[PDB]
Amino acid sequence: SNKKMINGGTVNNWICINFSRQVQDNLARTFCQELAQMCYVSGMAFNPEPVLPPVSARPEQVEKVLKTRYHDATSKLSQGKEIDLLIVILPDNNGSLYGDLKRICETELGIVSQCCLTKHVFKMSKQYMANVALKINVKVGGRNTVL
Repeated sequence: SNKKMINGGTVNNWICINFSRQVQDNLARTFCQELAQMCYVSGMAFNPEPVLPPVSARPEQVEKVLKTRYHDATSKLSQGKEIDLLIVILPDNNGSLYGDLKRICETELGIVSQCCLTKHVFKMSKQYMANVALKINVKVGGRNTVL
């Protein structure tokens, strides 16, 4: 058997930031739509729409774009609600960006993040999406089976 969800978590509010120059806005949107669908049919509560549309940004601006987008999205929520997930599209070879982004999200914004490399975003394979959904589920407090 493959791993599956036991308890699906909840992602009611999420956003996407893209850092790859090969990824146009509608590809980021489509990728996130398909990932959201996979998360839902696997057993999560997962909003099919993000709080804000995807934004594309330069890696060098990572701190500022994360903080600005976090603030803008959070401000759009009903009072007291918080962002559950940031989906980040990253260049395949991104140097210090991955580590910088995880530090900022974990220790400054306090938001769960799921990174997805450009090469996988183009393909949107079922198996890839299923694995990412499993990872998101654990990060937001869900529980998966073990092999």
